[PDB]
Amino acid sequence: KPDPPLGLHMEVTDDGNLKISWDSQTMAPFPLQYQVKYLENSTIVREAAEIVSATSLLVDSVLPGSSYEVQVRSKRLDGSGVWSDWSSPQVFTTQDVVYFPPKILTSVGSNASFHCIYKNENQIISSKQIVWWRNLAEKIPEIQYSIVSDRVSKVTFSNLKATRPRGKFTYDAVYCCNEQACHHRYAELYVIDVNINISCETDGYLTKMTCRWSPSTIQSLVGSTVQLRYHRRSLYCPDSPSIHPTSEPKNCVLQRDGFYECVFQPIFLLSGYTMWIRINHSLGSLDSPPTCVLPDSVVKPLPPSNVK
Amino acid sequence: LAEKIPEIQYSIVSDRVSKVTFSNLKATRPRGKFTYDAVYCCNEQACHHRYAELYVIDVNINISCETDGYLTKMTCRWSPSTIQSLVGSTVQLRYHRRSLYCPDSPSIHPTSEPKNCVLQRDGFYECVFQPIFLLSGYTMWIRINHSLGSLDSPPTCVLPDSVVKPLPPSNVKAEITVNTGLLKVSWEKPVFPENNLQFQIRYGLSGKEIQWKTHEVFDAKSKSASLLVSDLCAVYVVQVRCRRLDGLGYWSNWSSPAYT
Amino acid sequence: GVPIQKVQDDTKTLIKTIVTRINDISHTQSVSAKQRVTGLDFIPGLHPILSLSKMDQTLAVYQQVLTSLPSQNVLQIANDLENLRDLLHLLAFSKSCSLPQESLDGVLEASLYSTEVVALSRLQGSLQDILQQLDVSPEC
Ligand code: NI
Ligand code: NI
Repeated sequence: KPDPPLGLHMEVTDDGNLKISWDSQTMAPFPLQYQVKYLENSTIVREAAEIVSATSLLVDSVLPGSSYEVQVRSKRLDGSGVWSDWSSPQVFTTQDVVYFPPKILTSVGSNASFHCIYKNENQIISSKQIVWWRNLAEKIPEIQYSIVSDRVSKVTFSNLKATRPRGKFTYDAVYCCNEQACHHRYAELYVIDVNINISCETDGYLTKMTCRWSPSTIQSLVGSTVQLRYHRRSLYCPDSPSIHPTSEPKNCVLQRDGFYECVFQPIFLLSGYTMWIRINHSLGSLDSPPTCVLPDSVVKPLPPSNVK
Repeated sequence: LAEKIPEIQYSIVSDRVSKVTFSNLKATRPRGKFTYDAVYCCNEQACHHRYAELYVIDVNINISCETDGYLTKMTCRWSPSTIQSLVGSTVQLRYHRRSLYCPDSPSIHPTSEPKNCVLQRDGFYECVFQPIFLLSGYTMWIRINHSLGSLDSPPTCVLPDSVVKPLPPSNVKAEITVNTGLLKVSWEKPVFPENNLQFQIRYGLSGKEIQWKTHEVFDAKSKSASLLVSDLCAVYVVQVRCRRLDGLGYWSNWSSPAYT
Repeated sequence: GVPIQKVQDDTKTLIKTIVTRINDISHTQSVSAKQRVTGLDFIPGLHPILSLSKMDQTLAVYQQVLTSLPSQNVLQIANDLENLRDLLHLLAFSKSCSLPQESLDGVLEASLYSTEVVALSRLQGSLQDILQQLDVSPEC
């Protein structure tokens, strides 16, 4: 008889969907299937029960402002196993207005879209009335709007401009509104100047490579790690700088002039070095346009000697 | 044990108790590492081993200070030069704030709080108050907690609005008036304060050394001025500064130079 | 002891000072103060603030809101709001009259940006109204 599943957790996916995850029995030497009995106390209350072999379950199109109570039981996959007792019920609650995605981090000139689900007194208003708003200042033009469905509204921004900071905030606040009625919740937009010119230079003894870059753009996002990633293949650079996905990070150090510098020593003199800059935020990861190099071609000459 | 204290300053509390008195004390000039006076009460000519100490301390601390140009941080400076002889005691700033303005008598309201301060390379301790009530009454002084007890500087109070540093007036333009040859000067007032302001203007011919002539504007509504210049075809360097019309503040730094 | 004309002038200068402060938050000047936003209905926005006790309780709520916003400028300004309430206390003492004395956290985590920008532009409107009526014989 298997033990009840534990670690009952619910999270909301990027697509606005519900994922329920629970911890399987590591001590069990046998495969386990799990029955998840979940009830939603929305405006329409319903109950369902499913059987899943994995430790995760996905439910599409979660309703705003709804309660979700979940119980899970486990059973042995092979043989006449006995269903375990139900797990401790876990309750997850949703909010007023739904976004698709909650947030976006991207670069300049991209094509980033969005969708909103607006709730107005338990009435999912038609998308024809949903109005997109940028930071409570200017309304988004209707031309960029789109109707995914009558209830789902959509907008899109092509040729994204760099998010110009306003105060300490580094993200555009996007609202969807019931005509002149605007709710309080929003979505965050981060557009960053990802174009970084890495300046590598070679010592006179052909032993070490000092690389520099000014992250003047990046000193606005906190909570995001910044690092340099690189990969080297046998010889030379393919004419299209690209990432063999196997990459490794290089530790680099700040300088008094605000630049980040780091040195490679010793060096593979005739070998192709590709590198770029990785920014790992809670939202995800952003990478600079990759650049490659041959060390031998980037050597600063030593001064001529023995001059009379 | 240097000179006998006069009998006039002596007193007989009882046949068993002797007394000395020092009215209108002068500063105890330190000798060696002994800032005090080492008093000895003795059986006539020669003495017992017992000894006592008398301290006169120049605790009159000149606490002078300034509010920033944004009314968002205020800083006070005081030089603990006198206390640069005593060790074993603690020196700090103690301040009491009550709701609005200062009572006519700067005095220690019994409830008070300490203020952390940092010594600078200039030999002055500076204390930065932020956040800011613009119109609260802040009295403060210097507390010396020695093994003897607590000494306190003459308390002084402050209203921050009085010690606001005026920002230099912005957007100053100097030009040569057409058909009259006058120097026309315009400027933009600093965002603060709300008081009426007097304005001082220094102007001269452009050069390495500039003879600074001065003109004064007494009405705040006047945002512009015109003056006579001997040379009508030479570059003139002009700077402007502003002060509160009532003068309860400081003189702003000279504005950026304007070249005709 | 307390000069009432001086207190009235200092009150006006302080109001205009706060107005300039709100003018320095670049992102707030372009947001419609009167625009209604669902969820922040507890903030005492534009709703005729026509009496000293209502003015006092309005500024008290605004202070309680600002205490939770993590910006340094608005916090010291909340301190200025303390000075403003004390000035109104002196004015009510001048006119003779007694003056008596939750969901914000949830919106603070989920939507901080909206809460500050709205709280500030509605505050600016409330104070601008107060200014336009701090001379038509304010009453307790
Ligand atoms: Ni390869
Ligand atoms: Ni008192």
